[PDB]
Amino acid sequence: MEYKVTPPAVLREPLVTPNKLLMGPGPSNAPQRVLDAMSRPILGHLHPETLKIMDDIKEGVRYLFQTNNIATFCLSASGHGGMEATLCNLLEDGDVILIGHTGHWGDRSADMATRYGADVRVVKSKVGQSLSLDEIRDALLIHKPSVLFLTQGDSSTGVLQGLEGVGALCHQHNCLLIVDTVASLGGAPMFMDRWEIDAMYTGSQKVLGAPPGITPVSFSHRAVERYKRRNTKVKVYYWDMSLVGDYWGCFGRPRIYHHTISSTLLYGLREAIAMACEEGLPALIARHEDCAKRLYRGLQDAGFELYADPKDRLSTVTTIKVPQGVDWLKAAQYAMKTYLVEISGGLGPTAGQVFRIGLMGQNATTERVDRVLQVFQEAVAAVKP
Amino acid sequence: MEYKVTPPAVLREPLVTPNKLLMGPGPSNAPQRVLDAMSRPILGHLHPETLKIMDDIKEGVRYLFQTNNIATFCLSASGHGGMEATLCNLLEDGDVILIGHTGHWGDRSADMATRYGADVRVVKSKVGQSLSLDEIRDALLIHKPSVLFLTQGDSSTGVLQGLEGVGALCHQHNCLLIVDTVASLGGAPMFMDRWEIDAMYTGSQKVLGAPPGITPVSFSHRAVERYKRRNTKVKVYYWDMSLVGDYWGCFGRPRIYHHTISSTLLYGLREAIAMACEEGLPALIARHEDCAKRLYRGLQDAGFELYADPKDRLSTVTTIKVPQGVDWLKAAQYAMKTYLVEISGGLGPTAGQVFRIGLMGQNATTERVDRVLQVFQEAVAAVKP
Repeated sequence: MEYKVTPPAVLREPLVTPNKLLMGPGPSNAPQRVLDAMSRPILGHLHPETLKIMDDIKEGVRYLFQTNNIATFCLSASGHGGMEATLCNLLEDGDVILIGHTGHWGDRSADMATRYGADVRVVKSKVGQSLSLDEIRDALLIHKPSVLFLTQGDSSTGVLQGLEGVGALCHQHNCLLIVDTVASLGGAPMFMDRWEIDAMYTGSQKVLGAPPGITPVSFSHRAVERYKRRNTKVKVYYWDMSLVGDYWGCFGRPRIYHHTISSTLLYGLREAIAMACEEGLPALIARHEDCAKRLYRGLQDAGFELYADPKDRLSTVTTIKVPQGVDWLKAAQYAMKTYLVEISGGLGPTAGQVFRIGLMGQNATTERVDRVLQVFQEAVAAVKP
Repeated sequence: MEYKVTPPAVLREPLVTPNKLLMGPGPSNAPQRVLDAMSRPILGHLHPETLKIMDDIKEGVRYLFQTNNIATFCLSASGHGGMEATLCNLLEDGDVILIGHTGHWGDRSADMATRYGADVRVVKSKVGQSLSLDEIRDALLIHKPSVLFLTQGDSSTGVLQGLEGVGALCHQHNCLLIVDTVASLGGAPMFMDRWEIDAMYTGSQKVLGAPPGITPVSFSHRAVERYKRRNTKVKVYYWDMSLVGDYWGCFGRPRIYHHTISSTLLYGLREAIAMACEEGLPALIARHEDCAKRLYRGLQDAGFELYADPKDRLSTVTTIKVPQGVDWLKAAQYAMKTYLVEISGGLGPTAGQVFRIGLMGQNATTERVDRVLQVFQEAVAAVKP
């Protein structure tokens, strides 16, 4: 009995996980409480204690999103999974969707929507700006879409998209509104119900500081109605809102087996959400906004130029122009090798054009703002001609 | 400024996670080494230390699968994600796929394949049995599929499907072979390359005893070639083999951003795989087989009747007929309340018909076999006249 592949020598070595200050746009440093929780024993996916944790997570997501939507749950996937599921459930072949493009996330959503068979339309913001209400209105009228997709915090450009009045306008025109809040939730105001948003998701690893890989999502009654009027089943069983909603106790029905939830990620997310709810939205968002203001003053005093329009900045991800002659990758490497602090480059349209400093969760403190200002300045100075 | 939803009282309570003996068909009890690892700090998804862990995981899955396939990686999803991704990448609209049905997993794969737009054909085994090579050959001849899907260990029926010669037969007929090994890997012989299997996945939470939520997958050259000849984009970016493969360093291209991998699940999976590789496949699979033999002797001496044909038993999941007059749910509840031990009922076609006892990873020991025998016998005796 012969085995051509042998046990890997590499696995005989210890697992190495250096403890870094993650000042990029995510993931952010996990609270010790969330790391401790993830050593708890595994539970069965349909055990009452598991369902209890899921139930408590639902209440916490409803708080953070400011929604009473019964269709509120989490997806067993990273943040892209929120984008996937929201598009997969709410689009059928040939449906017209309008993507409000304020950065990379417009490109990614357009990609997924085309993969799902939709007729994709795009309205693009001015450079470093959000879309105005007029620009959104004009595009809605022209395209007559059934779905509008916006990214509240575009982490590629560091742009915060305003949302007041947008859902109301969508609803005047038989259109659903889907909003990505992965980078923005906790760092900017969000009122899902008040702003008439129909589908929304966030990430676990950004402001929350939970492990990556589980993503809160919510659907309005209008979005559930759209699902009910589908003529064919959604393309992916794994994302089907009715079936995961049932697993999460959302609708009339018995809890049945859909898939095995990761109790580990449930534990970390539950603790992260508990911490956020205890701080409370007003304090949480003020903290991120206030840290961002401190970061701007420090950057601008040092002669750096910010990428986003001043009226349009997202507190949690700050895009800063790469100065004349500096090799951004070399600057990042200097910071990592000398201090174990992460400073990031750009994404999508800003690739190679910017640095991105994230101020999220455990890292949105005056101490950590001052630390990243210090090391960023040193790293840039180290590599500059 | 007005918060209609208030911070949930429930999240002010302690997180509660009882330590149970999970002797159902999964998840299995995590090694302490894997639980400990999941308290490690979060890393960036593209940091060298993260890519190193991913590289080491790849070597370990190549070992456990017995493959040298370059297209070997993990999906950021539970076991169903392996099924989703293998179908999503290898099927285009109208492709004929044959499902070899040996239990529930035949129904679930037929479902996903129809959602993805395939022309789905099914051949069903005899009750409690695997498919014979003749039955497979006859079905291939009738349907002339471009893909055949089999489940090596069907955890609903406790049936091990024989695979010798089927990939070779498929290839004689211009057909790819996809095999689910979520329940069987580590508990039954598997040689992916030797058996000419084109796509295969396993679960993290079964024999391996890692947390649920990340799934090892591999694709042969023939499968990669099928992918390259597609004339349509795969429907889900999140599962796209080329993009996930690039993130995992498979195809000689630059690593780029696809999605944020879960550090935490990597750590747990890495340690679980390291432990399995240390033991080695010969001893690992013999341990599961020997524990199952012990369980069968204990069950049969006690007068219980096994569901699966003696020639077709899967070591890791043992289906036992529910005796006349026993309420299986009540027996399960009795065992949980009295001993914090999990015993499960059926799944899909065996729902309400069987108990299922899992012998997986940390729980495939003589001590735990003896414990589950004691508790099962007591629980059944408790609810029976």
